[PDB]
Amino acid sequence: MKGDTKVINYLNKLLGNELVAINQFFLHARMFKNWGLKRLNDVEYRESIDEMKHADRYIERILFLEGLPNLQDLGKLNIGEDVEEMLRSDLALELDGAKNLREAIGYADSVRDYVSRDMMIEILRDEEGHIDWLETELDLIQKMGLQNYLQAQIRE
Amino acid sequence: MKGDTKVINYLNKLLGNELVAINQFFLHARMFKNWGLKRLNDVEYRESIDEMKHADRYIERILFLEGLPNLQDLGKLNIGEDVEEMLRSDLALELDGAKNLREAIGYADSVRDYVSRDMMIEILRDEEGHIDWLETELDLIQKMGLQNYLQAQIRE
Ligand SMILES: [Zn+2]
Ligand SMILES: [Zn+2]
Ligand SMILES: [Zn+2]
Ligand SMILES: [Zn+2]
Ligand SMILES: [Zn+2]
Ligand SMILES: [Zn+2]
Ligand SMILES: [Zn+2]
Ligand SMILES: [Zn+2]
Repeated sequence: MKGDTKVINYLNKLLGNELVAINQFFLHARMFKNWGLKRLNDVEYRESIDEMKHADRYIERILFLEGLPNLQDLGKLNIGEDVEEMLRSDLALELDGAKNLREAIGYADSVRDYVSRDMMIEILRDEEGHIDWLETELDLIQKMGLQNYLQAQIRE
Repeated sequence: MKGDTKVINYLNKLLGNELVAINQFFLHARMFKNWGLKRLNDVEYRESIDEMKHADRYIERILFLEGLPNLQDLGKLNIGEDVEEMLRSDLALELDGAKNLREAIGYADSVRDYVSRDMMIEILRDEEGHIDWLETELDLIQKMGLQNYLQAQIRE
């Protein structure tokens, strides 16, 4: 069906967020693996699967709405140079992405695009879990200090 | 070992090219699948595996050289609105990426970073194959006209 123009615009924006997140995951996972940080690597990998699914859903919805994927400028990634900077950068991305997603959800709801709204609601639930994980690891880094946090990742 | 600063810079640039290409593949493959274009979908998917491997190699080399992945601004993708525009956009990316890669190969060679040079030489061989495919499909589109080309993709 021909979708709402502004919904399709939101979906394109959100798809670009997902792609940026995937890009940043691709680098982080490998950095963590190189440092021996198995648990951080594994969480990054699992969350990347989620983000790919999100991106899949966006493209399918855009195409079903007779729109075409068309990305905004995705910008410069802030990769980070140490584990705290990396996770803090992820948190920044994830908080902005959740803000965008709430805006889109409200808008889709307001114009009776309930299928788009419901899709986005599911994605947001996943993103809130990503945020919770990040915030929790960053709180540990503050409590323990980064070096002590890194040393606690080392497996018996 | 501590690598050459400018080599690491090149590797970062080339990694960003790979990420852009992967992003564009993620969209194109799904567009093609939605249009029923099985053979184009399949080639895009196979080439995306190559690009991911390339990106893997770059990150590993940067890390082995004691550098850190650090991406340039990757910009706005030109997705295209029809199959010719999509493949032409891919060709543009791939030609620029090959130009960058020859520059880096020459530089790495010149400063005796032969391991980096040899890695890039392998990647370039793959990229030249991507270029050949694109150019060949685009020549068919010119010869046949886009619509007749699209109709010839439809399976008996
Ligand atoms: Zn990360
Ligand atoms: Zn996501
Ligand atoms: Zn997320
Ligand atoms: Zn701190
Ligand atoms: Zn393509
Ligand atoms: Zn490549
Ligand atoms: Zn390529
Ligand atoms: Zn033409």
